[PDB]
Amino acid sequence: VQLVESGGGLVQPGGSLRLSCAASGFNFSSSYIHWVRQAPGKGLEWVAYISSYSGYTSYADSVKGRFTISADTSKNTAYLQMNSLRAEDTAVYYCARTPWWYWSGLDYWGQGTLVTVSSASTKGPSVFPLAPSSKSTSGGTAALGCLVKDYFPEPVTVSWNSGALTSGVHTFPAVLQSSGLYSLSSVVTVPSSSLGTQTYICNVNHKPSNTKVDKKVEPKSC
Amino acid sequence: KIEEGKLVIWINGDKGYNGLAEVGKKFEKDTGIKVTVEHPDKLEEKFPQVAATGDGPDIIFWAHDRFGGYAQSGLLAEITPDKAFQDKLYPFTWDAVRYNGKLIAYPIAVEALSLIYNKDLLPNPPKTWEEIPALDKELKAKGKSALMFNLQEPYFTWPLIAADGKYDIKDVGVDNAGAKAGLTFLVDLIKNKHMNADTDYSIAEAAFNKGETAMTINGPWAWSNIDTSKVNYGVTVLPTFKGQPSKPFVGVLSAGINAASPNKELAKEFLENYLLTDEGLEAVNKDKPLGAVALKSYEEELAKDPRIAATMENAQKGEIMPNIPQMSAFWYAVRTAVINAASGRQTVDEALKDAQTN
Amino acid sequence: DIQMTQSPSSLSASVGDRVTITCRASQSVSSAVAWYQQKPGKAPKLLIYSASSLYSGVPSRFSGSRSGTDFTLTISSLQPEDFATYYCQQSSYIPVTFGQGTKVEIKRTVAAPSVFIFPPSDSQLKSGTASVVCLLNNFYPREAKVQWKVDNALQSGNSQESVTEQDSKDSTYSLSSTLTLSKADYEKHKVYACEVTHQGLSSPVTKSFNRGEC
Ligand SMILES: OC[C@H]1O[C@H](O[C@H]2[C@H](O)[C@@H](O)[C@@H](O)O[C@@H]2CO)[C@H](O)[C@@H](O)[C@@H]1O
Repeated sequence: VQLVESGGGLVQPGGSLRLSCAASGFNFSSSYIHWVRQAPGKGLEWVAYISSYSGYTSYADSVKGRFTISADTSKNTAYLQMNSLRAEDTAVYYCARTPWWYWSGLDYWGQGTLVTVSSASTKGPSVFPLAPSSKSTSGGTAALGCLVKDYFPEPVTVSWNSGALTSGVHTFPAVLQSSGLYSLSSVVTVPSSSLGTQTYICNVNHKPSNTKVDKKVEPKSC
Repeated sequence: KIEEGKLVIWINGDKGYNGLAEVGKKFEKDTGIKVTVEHPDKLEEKFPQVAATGDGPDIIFWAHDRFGGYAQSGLLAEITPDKAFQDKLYPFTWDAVRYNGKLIAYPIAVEALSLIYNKDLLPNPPKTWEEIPALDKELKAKGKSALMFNLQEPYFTWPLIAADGKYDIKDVGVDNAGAKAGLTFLVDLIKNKHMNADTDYSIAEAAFNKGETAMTINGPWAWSNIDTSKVNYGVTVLPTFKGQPSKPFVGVLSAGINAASPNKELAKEFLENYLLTDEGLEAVNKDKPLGAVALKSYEEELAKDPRIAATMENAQKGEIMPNIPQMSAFWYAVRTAVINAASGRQTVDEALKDAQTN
Repeated sequence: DIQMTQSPSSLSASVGDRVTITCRASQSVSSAVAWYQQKPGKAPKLLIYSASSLYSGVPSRFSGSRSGTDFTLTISSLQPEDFATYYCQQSSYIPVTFGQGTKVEIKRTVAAPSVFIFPPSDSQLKSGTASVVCLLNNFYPREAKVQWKVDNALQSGNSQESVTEQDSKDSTYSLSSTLTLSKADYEKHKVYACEVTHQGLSSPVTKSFNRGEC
């Protein structure tokens, strides 16, 4: 069972995007497809639904006249065509379904796709090491990291040693700088005695710019 | 021709036609307008015959699946409930009665088949279809049988046929291997003398209500004759087949207005302001239960009855009926296939191939 | 349009506590109310439908109930993994509407942060900017206060911070703070310091480096 969204991403304001939701593993022809959106740090907002059974569609007041919901039962795919896009429409967009029967909830949900509405250009991050202190405590724990600075739009992913190091990892939420570019940090704590002897590499991916960087993090030399 | 200044209503003989008549009497006691409720035989085949030349009742009740064919032939008036009336029903129920984007009937209630069982013969009903032969052998040794249900109407056999899982029957999708598996199981129940190919609605009802069979398969309308019978009964989830839930085709009992009726405004008043109210539906429901009613205010009450919770459980596992104009052909092809396989006139494979052809 | 109001908007409760979130419908919806749990970064997951039906597979510590127009989600015994935002939703009317969400965090004993400062890398300065980073690792409660000092002068307006979601096993937070300056401004000063104030610390802790020292 799955709902797979596609088609999101950076769009200019006043512009347009078509979101797809490809379904499988349930009866699409008698389900209702809903689009529910979530703006950064805010709650869920239901925007539109369509009955596969009858073709009936309806809309939240906030999107009426700009968004069109549709569905092609023959490819089990539903759509949300978004026109005259605004800053207020920036959100992760989820497709979700309900079955035919009126007492159900939204049982199946898509992974969400991020729609960003702004004029800014796509920019890959720079990646700098946060190097472990030369004063790291003997027989103690050390911290190290990478700072993933000045990218747009979200998101960025960070792994350590290609996914093999997960324990003690914290990747922080990005903050939006006054420049309009995001910055984030990811850190991990390791034993101090392993700084001479183990390798720690941060693996940063920014899909929107097709940036992938691997950065070895080590104590600074004098 | 249809008489002006009165209402004629057709509803099926298994539904609460006396209770509906009482709603007719309230209508008349306060408008002067006489309401006649009839339940003719094969009403669902007569209505398109008589309506085509402008005859028939002003209002017809049936499950929604036949309404598409009627709307396509121009036999149904588009109904005009205002946005506020529509908000009195669960929003999804309106979809069962939309045809080409137009509203062509009022939804009344969601009906799904359940397993009904005699708690004194069978305190723990079987979880699976497969175990029914062994249960029947046990019960036969005491002069009883495990299960009797109407084998003449494909509505009652569909949940089994549909359970497991180009091979369309009249443009309805069917899992070929799954329909073969279900229908073979049903043919084997008959060959092995656990059920009889000739059992129909009356025979199965009389056997259950007389305590001769431990289980039947029926809808909510059936419960009031069981209440009268004093059988200590329960309503429960249908058995599974090949580990999968039985999947009934679910009908929404709906009320359409004849396109040729000179009483469209009166019918609308009767439906919106007399029937689709707590008082109206309660009248029909005390005669024969409706199932899960579309009217939010009244369904809110009924939904605590465990019989209705069972009805809802079986509905969640089944599939709303399509309302494509082919549905009448679809049911007839299934009916023919089940009867010919069950009697042994044809094999399962031959019967299913015939249903899938043209 | 129907408004669904959840109370409270936020709550803190210990593992093993019984938790109640209530939702009041703007006009009368019928038992047509579902509850969802949403982890941050993720799709909401259905918990309860038709007000009191437990969705298949959901742990039986979750239950739903109704009293007139008040809907109640109960977690009978709160688990460290239950931190999330919970949402009620009505489907008696179109437009479908969601409550505003109730944020549940796990209450636990006080835990002090461990503090780390990082100077800007050489590669960064090489481009015109200097970001200095202060890490507070694994603390509770969430309210930690970071104060940057540059040659002992208080800083204001030139730093930003963010906090992780609560850890699923030990229920702690971590916090990162970035002080951002021009390479030119960074080079006018010697001592860079981050001072951390928090319930678990009996007095503020300061980590610092001297620019260009090792
Ligand atoms: O058997 C095919 C028949 O099935 C359904 O009819 C049901 C009806 O929905 C119930 O209300 C109750 O009357 O039993 C009937 C089964 O005898 C379809 O709705 C009908 O069109 C179809 O012919």
